[PDB]
Amino acid sequence: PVNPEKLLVITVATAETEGYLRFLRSAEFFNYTVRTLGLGEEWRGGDTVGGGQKVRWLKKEMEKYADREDMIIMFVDSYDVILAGSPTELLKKFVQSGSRLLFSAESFCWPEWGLAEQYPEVGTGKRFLNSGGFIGFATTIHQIVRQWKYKDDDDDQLFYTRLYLDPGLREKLSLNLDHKSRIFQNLNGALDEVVLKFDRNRVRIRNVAYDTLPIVVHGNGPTKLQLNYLGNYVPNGWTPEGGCGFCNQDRQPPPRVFLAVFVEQPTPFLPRFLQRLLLLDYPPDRVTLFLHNNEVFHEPHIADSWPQLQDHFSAVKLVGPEEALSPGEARDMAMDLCRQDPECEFYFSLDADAVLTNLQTLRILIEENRKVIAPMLSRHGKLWSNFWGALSPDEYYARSEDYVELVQRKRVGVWNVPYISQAYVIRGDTLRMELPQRDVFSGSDTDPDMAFCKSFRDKGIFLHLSNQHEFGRLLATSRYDTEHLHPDLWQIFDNPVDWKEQYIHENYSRALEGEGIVEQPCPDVYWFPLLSEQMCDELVAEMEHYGQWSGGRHEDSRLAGGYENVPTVDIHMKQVGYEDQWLQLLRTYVGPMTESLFPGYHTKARAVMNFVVRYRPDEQPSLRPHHDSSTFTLNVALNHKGLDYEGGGCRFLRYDCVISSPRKGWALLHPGRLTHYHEGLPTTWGTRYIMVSFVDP
Amino acid sequence: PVNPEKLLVITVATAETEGYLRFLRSAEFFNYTVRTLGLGEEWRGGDTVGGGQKVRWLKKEMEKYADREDMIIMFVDSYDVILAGSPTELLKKFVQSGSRLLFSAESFCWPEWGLAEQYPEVGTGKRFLNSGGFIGFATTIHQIVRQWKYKDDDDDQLFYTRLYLDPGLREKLSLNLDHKSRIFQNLNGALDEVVLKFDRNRVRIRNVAYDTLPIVVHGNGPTKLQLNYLGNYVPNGWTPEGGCGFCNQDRQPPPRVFLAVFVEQPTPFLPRFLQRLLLLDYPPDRVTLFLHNNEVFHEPHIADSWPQLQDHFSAVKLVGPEEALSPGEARDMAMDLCRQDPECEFYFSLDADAVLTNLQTLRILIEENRKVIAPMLSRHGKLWSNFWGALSPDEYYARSEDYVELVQRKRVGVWNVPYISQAYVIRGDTLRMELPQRDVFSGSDTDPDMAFCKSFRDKGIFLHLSNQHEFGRLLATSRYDTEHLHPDLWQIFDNPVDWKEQYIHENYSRALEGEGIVEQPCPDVYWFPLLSEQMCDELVAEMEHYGQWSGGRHEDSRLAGGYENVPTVDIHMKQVGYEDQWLQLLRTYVGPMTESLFPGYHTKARAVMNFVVRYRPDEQPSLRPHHDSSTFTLNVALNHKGLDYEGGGCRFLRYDCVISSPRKGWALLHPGRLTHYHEGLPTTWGTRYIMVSFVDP
Ligand SMILES: O=C(O)[C@H]1O[C@H](OP(=O)(O)OP(=O)(O)OC[C@H]2O[C@@H](n3ccc(=O)[nH]c3=O)[C@H](O)[C@@H]2O)[C@H](O)[C@@H](O)[C@@H]1O
Ligand SMILES: O=C(O)[C@H]1O[C@H](OP(=O)(O)OP(=O)(O)OC[C@H]2O[C@@H](n3ccc(=O)[nH]c3=O)[C@H](O)[C@@H]2O)[C@H](O)[C@@H](O)[C@@H]1O
Ligand SMILES: *[C@@H]1O[C@H](CO)[C@@H](O[C@@H]2O[C@H](CO)[C@@H](O)[C@H](O)[C@H]2NC(C)=O)[C@H](O)[C@H]1NC(C)=O
Ligand SMILES: *[C@@H]1O[C@H](CO)[C@@H](O[C@@H]2O[C@H](CO)[C@@H](O)[C@H](O)[C@H]2NC(C)=O)[C@H](O)[C@H]1NC(C)=O
Ligand SMILES: *[C@@H]1O[C@H](CO)[C@@H](O)[C@H](O)[C@H]1NC(C)=O
Ligand SMILES: *[C@@H]1O[C@H](CO)[C@@H](O)[C@H](O)[C@H]1NC(C)=O
Ligand SMILES: O=C(O)CCC(=O)C(=O)O
Ligand SMILES: O=C(O)CCC(=O)C(=O)O
Ligand SMILES: [Fe+2]
Ligand SMILES: [Fe+2]
Ligand SMILES: [Fe+2]
Ligand SMILES: [Fe+2]
Ligand SMILES: [Mn+2]
Ligand SMILES: [Mn+2]
Repeated sequence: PVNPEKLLVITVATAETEGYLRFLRSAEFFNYTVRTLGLGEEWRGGDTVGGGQKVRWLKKEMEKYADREDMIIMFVDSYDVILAGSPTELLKKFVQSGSRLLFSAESFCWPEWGLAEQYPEVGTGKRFLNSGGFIGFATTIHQIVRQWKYKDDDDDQLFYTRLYLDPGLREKLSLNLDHKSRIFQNLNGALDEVVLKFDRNRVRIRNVAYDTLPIVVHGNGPTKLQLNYLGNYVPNGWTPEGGCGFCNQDRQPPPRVFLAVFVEQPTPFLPRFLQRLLLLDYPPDRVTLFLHNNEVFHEPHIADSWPQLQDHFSAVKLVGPEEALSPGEARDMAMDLCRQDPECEFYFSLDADAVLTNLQTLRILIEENRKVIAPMLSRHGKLWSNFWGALSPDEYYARSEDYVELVQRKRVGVWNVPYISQAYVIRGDTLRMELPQRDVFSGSDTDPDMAFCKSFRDKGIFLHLSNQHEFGRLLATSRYDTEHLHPDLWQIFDNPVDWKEQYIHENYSRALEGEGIVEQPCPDVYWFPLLSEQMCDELVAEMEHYGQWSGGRHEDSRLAGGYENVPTVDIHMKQVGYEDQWLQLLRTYVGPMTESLFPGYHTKARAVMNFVVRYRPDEQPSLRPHHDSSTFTLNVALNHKGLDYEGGGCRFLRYDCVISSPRKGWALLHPGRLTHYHEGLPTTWGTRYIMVSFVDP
Repeated sequence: PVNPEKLLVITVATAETEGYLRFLRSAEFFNYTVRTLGLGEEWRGGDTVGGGQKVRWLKKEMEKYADREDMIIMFVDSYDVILAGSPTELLKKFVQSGSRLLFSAESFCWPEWGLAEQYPEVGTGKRFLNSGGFIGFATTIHQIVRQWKYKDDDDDQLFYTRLYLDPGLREKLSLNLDHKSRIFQNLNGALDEVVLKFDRNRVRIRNVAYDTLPIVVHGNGPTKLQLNYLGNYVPNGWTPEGGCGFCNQDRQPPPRVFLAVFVEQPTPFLPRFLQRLLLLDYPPDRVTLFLHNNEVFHEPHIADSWPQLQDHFSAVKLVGPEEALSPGEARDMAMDLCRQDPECEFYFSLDADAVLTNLQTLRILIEENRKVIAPMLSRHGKLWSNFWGALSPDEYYARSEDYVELVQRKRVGVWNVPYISQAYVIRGDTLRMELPQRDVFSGSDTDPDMAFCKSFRDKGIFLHLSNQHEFGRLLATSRYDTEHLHPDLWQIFDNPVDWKEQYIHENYSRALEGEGIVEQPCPDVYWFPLLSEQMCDELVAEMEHYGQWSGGRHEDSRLAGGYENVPTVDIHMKQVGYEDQWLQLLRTYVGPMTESLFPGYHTKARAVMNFVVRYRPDEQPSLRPHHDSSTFTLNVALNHKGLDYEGGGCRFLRYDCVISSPRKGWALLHPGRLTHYHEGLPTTWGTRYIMVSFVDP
């Protein structure tokens, strides 16, 4: 057994990039000893073929070990390598190979492809050398690297390849290749061969082609993204029993922050979004607000909330549609405002379609101490989120092996992902020292959101995505219909969660769960809060905006004294185009309320007659006794008694019972036939509005 | 002015028949003085041409007045004559004629038709002599009748005709004819010329051909029936202000009576008829009962009631179908039983289709002191009655000028009519002394009821019909369906009044009119008496007689917990063929009850689901919670709790209210949808029956 203390891992790194730090963490996890060559100096090794500087530094380092037969040295890259197994296991596998210097093997011959015939034949394994990782005795390695006498821009790979292809040297020093990836696993050309092998508190990779458990995972060539993926788990990235291994899990001045808000398309519930900005649990005197609105549709919305935002934050800036900025130039300008302000410690980009339910998001993200991190936001009950887990070869969306697991929060942690959007927090120093260019989001025909992620990947920055907590959701903005007086009224299908929070009474849900909010003012007439004040005001407004009320000749489905049809001044939902929306409200909220209050009854909230009635002393103030063409009737007040009108009660003749004082939010549920002959009392002043549905006719 | 004391009216009469008495009443009304020739002796004047005995008696009477120029004598028939005007008016018209002996005129020449050319020409009046009525001076009349020297069977008319046709005698004695019916009105040949002229307290006839008001109405020849008609009014028969002038209007042992009951066809509600016989307000020890039943269908009905009838009356006799009697032979035998029993003072015939609502009928009729009298009975709300007012020439039904007035009781009194049926009271002495033949109803191919009336008309007996009171009604027996276990159950259409009295609860009507019989045991569940005990027992019985109850696979229109269809063991009205009948009950009795209890609601009692449920511990004892496919539900108990079954209540879950003890007559009205989730509690012993209708589905 070779003493693990005789093993030394040597690697090259000119800076402490996240990839290098990721490498060290994996090495520290297995208690490896690591010598890092070239931390101070800068990389003259080029971009293409190169890395000759690697050999020069190694040749110098080796001279102090030139006679150490007792020393085993392993050389590996650091930016694109993670370790997966112990020094003890690594040394056992090395001795098993009977080699004195074992290079990693790969599927391709590079750079000179024609040398492929000088290589020995290998039945089913990888055939060619890869200088990304080799291991051998110090004496043997010294005899190899000693022969370096070339430029820093020359090909380190070709240097080793030429030595290995020397048949006499190959067998005199007994050099070998790890054909079946027992120790070194190069990913390029082998993606379909590699899968994660999980354990309780550590994760490995398994090669299913050769049924081996490699030690060194090298994401060489165009496999940086796959290595990022594997590196979220291997070795202690994320474990079934330990969870994430580098994030917070369990949560005196906070840093100054530049908050940038982007309205790049017509967005539902923007007033609610702007209102929510005042509620983020981050001291606003430490926040600077930049808001780009591109939509003339939203100029009134922004204008209404701007005085509150200016009072709230320490500094504010609006760039409206009159400036003719594209999304790419707007996001460039916002990010560059933080870059050029040394007091900007963090940059927080937030799009209008991002709904943050966790007011602590900025804190949580800032405390995770990453260069770039984004909270995971999902469309309600669907898989689409604000991140991608994988990329198609030509940089389109692809589903990663673990995407659904992350979106469904079956695995939670902070993940290295190739694409993030809609919300993210960027270290200010990173903008200053690593991405100093202005053209982050633009300068190409590429989409701005993709150009942003590409810009950071090209610099080797990690794009982190936290689903460690519930952060929020994403609004559906696809086909938002803007041609209404109040478009958010028509949003009950696309954004039902947000639609409920805005338009359903706040105490509806607790009234549905009992708690004694529902009342029964008259026998079998139930009274419950249904619509919020905003819904009523907006619904009345949309009716008056149509403005074509009924009158003479109007026929309603009421029954009074045989055939003397009883009319109302009203507008039917069908006329204003809101029928399908109202039926959906009936299905979702009135049905279950009815089935709770009338145990035994079942309904699917069928309604042919849905309409808003107007009562005025000047036209039709009252509604004479009658029955309804309905199994039950929904009677929703839409404005305040006293403030808006006087009188106008609802009277149930057979019970000598009167709803004298209706409530603006509240609905009456009463039977429509046989027992509940009712009349609407006269409206003596003002205007009275109610919403009526003859359901289950 | 001729002194009315010088006027003497002479007539002939061998007996005091009703027609002669009718004549005298009219004469006494105008204070005429009347000499009646030949009361003691018998009529040798024949049947054909005759009446010579009339002249012989007049010739003798005249000899004492042969020289009385101061005396005016009028000779008229008596059996077929009524007087219509005063002696004073009669004498004024006689003197106006300038005649010394004025004969009545008529349209026909009789007997010798060929003499028609010897008569003078008359422009528009009647041309020929009629010996039924003449008036003249006693001296002139004496000179005419003095010449009689012929047989008692010779033609009185030809004797006068021959004298009148003597041109010398005609103008020497100045004989004349009442061409234009100023005094004498002969009806034969002039029916269309004669109408009634009404006054406040007397009635006349007017001749519309000559616009005259005749004094003497002579129903000569085949006009006896028209004279009977006119004689009901003229002169004080019936008046607009005085009413009838010979009947009672205002009502120690009563006479012994033979009561004869006839069941000659299958008759509805015969058990009720037989029961009613015990209730006639006439002391039963004075009544003898004869009952002819021709229907084997009614033998059980007769048998059930016979012990009560035998105990009730002083003597009873049944002649059943085993005797093979026709209606004519049965009615002959019954009437002949009274004829041959001198203790039978009155004969009362009553058919099974005659319903006597006035228990005092026998008394009322007996106190009217007629030879034959019948109470007026009508089919409910129709014109058909138990009498005819007129006859077609070949003796079929015809509508008299005043028929509808009588049936509608616009004129009330005791009327001389040509045809009566179904109920009548006959003086026993009339059967003995005037109709002693056995063959009253039979002996011809004529219908028995017509042969009976013909038999009395041929003897000059009057058939009287009293509508002075409400007496009763006539059952519709036309197409009585006998092929049921209880045929009277299917009689709700033909005999709705009698059907209600038998099958609707006795207190239904008073519950409909308020009075606080209706109850409301649970909220909006109304409880009222609907069906009588007999209806329930007969309805259950008809169901079990069908005997094919539902079970597995049976599907009912109930709603419970979505789609888990709730069955009952039941029979639908459609299966036993009683649907149309039950819907009629719903329309007539459940509809108005529902509209009274739910003010505002209107219904026409539509019901697709009508069925009787059976509950037993051995098959289906209960009915789980559910709603009904109905606007409201009718739940009628059909038998007694305790006596017939145990347990089995009706429970309304949302109200925590239980109908623990239903009532056999009574119905529950409750809403079928939304509010009244109900379950039928288990039946622990016996059998429980209910009747259910899902009305207005
Ligand atoms: O850039 C290169 O020199 C190599 O990039 C690729 O091979 P790959 O394994 O994907 O390259 P990296 O692993 O990403 O970089 C080589 C090593 O040089 C070090 N390095 C690189 C870049 C740098 O700025 N500073 C620095 O220290 C890192 O240890 C890095 O791992 C090509 O296959 C080689 O032709 C080329 O020699
Ligand atoms: O039976 C008749 O002797 C007459 O009947 C008919 O004429 P009509 O006026 O209809 O006869 P009636 O008026 O019904 O009878 C003639 C009178 O004789 C008297 N009479 C008749 C029948 C009788 O039984 N007893 C009796 O006194 C009555 O006063 C009776 O009015 C015929 O036209 C005559 O041919 C016939 O002379
Ligand atoms: C929802 O329910 C809450 C609690 O029942 C209501 O809260 C109260 O509002 C009234 C008047 O607005 C105050 O007098 C109470 O002091 C409040 N109580 C609490 C605990 O806040 C609330 O008003 C209801 N929502 C609506 C829209 O009516
Ligand atoms: C119809 O109503 C009458 C009066 O309300 C009921 O008469 C009574 O019957 C009960 C028991 O049968 C007796 O205790 C009372 O003394 C009766 N009162 C009178 C005034 O007769 C009668 O029972 C009802 N009809 C039915 C079928 O129930
Ligand atoms: C690493 O070394 C420390 C002692 O320095 C030891 O406590 C720890 O268990 C080692 N970990 C592994 C994974 O060998
Ligand atoms: C008939 O005579 C009596 C007197 O005897 C007289 O009182 C009555 O008014 C008279 N009636 C008529 C109708 O002339
Ligand atoms: O409460 C009212 O004003 C009458 C409403 C009503 O009953 C109806 O819309 O038919
Ligand atoms: O009262 C009962 O027995 C249940 C009757 C009922 O509800 C039904 O027939 O549907
Ligand atoms: Fe309407
Ligand atoms: Fe209504
Ligand atoms: Fe049924
Ligand atoms: Fe039911
Ligand atoms: Mn590498
Ligand atoms: Mn006559």
